[PDB]
Amino acid sequence: AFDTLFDHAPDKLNVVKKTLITFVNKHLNKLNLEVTELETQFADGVYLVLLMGLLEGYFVPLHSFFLTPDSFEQKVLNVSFAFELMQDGGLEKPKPRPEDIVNCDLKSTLRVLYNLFTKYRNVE
Amino acid sequence: MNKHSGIDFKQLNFLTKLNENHSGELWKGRWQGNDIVVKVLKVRDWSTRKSRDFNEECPRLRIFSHPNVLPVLGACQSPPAPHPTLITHWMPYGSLYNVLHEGTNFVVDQSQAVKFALDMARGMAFLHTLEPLIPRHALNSRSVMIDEDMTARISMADVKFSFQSPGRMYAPAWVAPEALQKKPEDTNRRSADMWSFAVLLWELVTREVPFADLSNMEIGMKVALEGLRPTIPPGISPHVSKLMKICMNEDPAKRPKFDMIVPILEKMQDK
Ligand SMILES: COc1cc(Nc2c(C#N)cnc3cc(OCCCN4CCN(C)CC4)c(OC)cc23)c(Cl)cc1Cl
Repeated sequence: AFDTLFDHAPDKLNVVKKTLITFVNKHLNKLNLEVTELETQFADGVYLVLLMGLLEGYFVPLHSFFLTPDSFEQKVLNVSFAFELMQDGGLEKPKPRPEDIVNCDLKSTLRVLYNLFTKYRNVE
Repeated sequence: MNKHSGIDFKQLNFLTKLNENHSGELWKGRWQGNDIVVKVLKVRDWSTRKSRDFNEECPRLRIFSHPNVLPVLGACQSPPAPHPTLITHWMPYGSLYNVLHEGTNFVVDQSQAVKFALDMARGMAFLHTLEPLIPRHALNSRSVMIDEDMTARISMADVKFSFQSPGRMYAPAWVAPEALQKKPEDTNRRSADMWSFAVLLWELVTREVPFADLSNMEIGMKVALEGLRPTIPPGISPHVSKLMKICMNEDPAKRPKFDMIVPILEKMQDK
């Protein structure tokens, strides 16, 4: 389903990516954060954690994750934690492994972001 | 056999649902001649371990010995109940938040506000004598209830159980800056509660929700990382100004204890 939007409509893939970029900035700009590149700016898990709190209405205490991760392992822990926050909010366990996000797999990244978009597109 | 069976879920009379959210459902009901509120807890990946922990942690909440503390009357163990469940008496005015910010019928006067402050300080001083401290999510205007004679009472139903997600903070505007950033074991939890009381004082003075224009995530990040603080209200007495400032000291160690501010607030009463 989402895999036809990725591979065999590369100008729709670009439209999905432009859609997701607009959506994540709608929220992250409130923290004075800007996303220009979906290929890498979610790989360390920080923006996913911040995004979940913006979308579901909580603050995430800074001791609960690594705001400035200093290793591949801490980035994987951030993404795993963000996946837990997603399930807390009702989403099914995400398909990609956390390592897939840290390794900048664009498909793994856009699937996760698209599911957040499917659910939260009307949050103000 | 177990020391406590808890409250029998089958004896609860559920009357009307009050709300539902991420943490579960609140119901008005009846139990053994009491008008009650029932919290049905929603817990992801409920397990025997978490159920054991729930049952070990609930007895601490049945505090009947102080007028400014609202006990958990009891809890339903799950199993055999369908879900872990907490029961309190129904407080007719609801939370302090309801009374201050959703009070459609009358505006509480400042004599009542000072009495609320004294009530909360007395209840907090008492809770701070307990060893060990009972873990709570936070002191804030939603975790204080207003009883039928307008007595303010700290609700023990705000308990933080060992299994509940520490990663999601829903009322950060009342949380001390250090508690937004450091694990509870690395903070003085009593001093952190005094910051929360300072914000309650601000709320009683302004009759505004602190940082109402911002989302919870904005509040937490800006207070923790950008030094966002409540603005000191204009046109208040220097005495109230001074009390608010000392309770909101940036240094947790310089904040007064609750048992120190009780006599200050006693003197501010009309009687
Ligand atoms: C049982 O466990 C928990 C209970 C609670 N919450 C409550 C406790 C407690 N404690 C006590 N009493 C409550 C009374 C309530 O409604 C009273 C009517 C309010 N109106 C507001 C508007 N004005 C104009 C008219 C009056 C209420 O309503 C939702 C919630 C209450 C929480 Cl927050 C968490 C747990 Cl875990």
